[PDB]
Amino acid sequence: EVRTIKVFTTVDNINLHTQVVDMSMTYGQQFGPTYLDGADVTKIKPHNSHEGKTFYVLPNDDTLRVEAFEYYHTTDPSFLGRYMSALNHTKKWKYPQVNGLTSIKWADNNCYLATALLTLQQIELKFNPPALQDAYYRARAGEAANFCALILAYCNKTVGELGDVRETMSYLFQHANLDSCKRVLNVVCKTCGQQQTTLKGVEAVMYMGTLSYEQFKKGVQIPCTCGKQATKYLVQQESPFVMMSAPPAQYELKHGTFTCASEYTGNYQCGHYKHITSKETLYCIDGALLTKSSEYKGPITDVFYKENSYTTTIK
Ligand SMILES: O=C(N/N=C/c1ccc[nH]1)c1cc(O)c(O)c(O)c1
Ligand SMILES: [Cl-]
Ligand SMILES: [Zn+2]
Repeated sequence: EVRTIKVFTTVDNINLHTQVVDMSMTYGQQFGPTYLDGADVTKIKPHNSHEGKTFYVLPNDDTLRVEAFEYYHTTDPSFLGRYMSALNHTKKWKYPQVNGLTSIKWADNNCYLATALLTLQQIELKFNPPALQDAYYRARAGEAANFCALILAYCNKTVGELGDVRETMSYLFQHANLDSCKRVLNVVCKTCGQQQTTLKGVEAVMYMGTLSYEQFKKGVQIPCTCGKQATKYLVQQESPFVMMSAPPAQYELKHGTFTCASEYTGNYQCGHYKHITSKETLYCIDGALLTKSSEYKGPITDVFYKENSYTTTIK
């Protein structure tokens, strides 16, 4: 007896492609690598309950290649497999609402993702790939599994791998529309004079070296090619936020002077992030956990600030 069922294949879970599969052969023998809501069914034969269901496959014809690129803005051949592998885990995570924001219950070293997700919900940012647009909308509503799996895939991190928040934000920002963002800096050395530089896009909203936006405006000390220490300060800023990052160090966060921040306790190869948000008071969100305080001091590694347009007064 020959037995078949109808299923649909997809790369973006929107555009469906009708298929007829032989129930005596595995999905892999018929489609190549195949996934059912994240689960790898490549070595599995069709079941009756599969009729009418949607399966992800790899982009193995030109139609799927175009659909995949338009949705994800990547042509990495291993992307869909990494996204599905992550999703099979992230769909089992829990996403509690904590102080009005979608968080993530701790699992699989996902603290860096929780902090990143909580941060995104407090800054003005639009994603460019439809995959991220669609999944971020769902994440804001509380169903963040597909968004978290996409972050992992885009960042080339597997579930359980230790992650860095600054690096993760850099990747997400690279897939965001920051074309309107502009930064002008000036650098003064007593021996070499001045040099002004203009930064755009991701480099216009991120800085590595100090956590304090105010000190960035007053001036920070850096090396120069001659051997002297030069001073760098912010001349002009056009962006809806800025992100200031530094190696973790004890730092005091004062209510009302920042938007949110990331706290890291541990060492290079192992640690834990928490999220601090400045609202009516200071709330510390640690996955599902919530505490509050009027003051905060801790090992801070990233601080986010509101912005619109800033121009210096330094002459
Ligand atoms: O993140 C930064 N660049 N990102 C690059 C990238 C490519 C793909 C993913 N990320 C970055 C670079 C700098 O030179 C900074 O001075 C800085 O603050 C940030
Ligand atoms: Cl978006
Ligand atoms: Zn110099």
